Amino acid sequence: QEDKATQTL
Amino acid sequence: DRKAVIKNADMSEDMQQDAVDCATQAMEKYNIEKDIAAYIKKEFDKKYNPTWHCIVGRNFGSYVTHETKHFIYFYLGQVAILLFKS
Repeated sequence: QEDKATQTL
Repeated sequence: DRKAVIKNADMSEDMQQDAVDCATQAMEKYNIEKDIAAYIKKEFDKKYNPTWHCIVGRNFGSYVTHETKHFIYFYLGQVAILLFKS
């Protein structure tokens, strides 16, 4: 299992 | 109408395209983010086995832990869609 970050602009 | 842009993916091509088609169908039916998200989540549970989670919106950040090969973050127009399995 991996960790991911997302962010709208 | 809506421009599809994959920002970040750990997911096969076929599944990626399916996520986009699925979100496109959701948006033709529903306007409320939560309802769009529910449709995608339920379809992905059904086709690719539980347990999927879906976030849809114009303004959010996230930090999530996914199963390998089960993650996509993409835009349909100005709406961002996060779909992953954990």
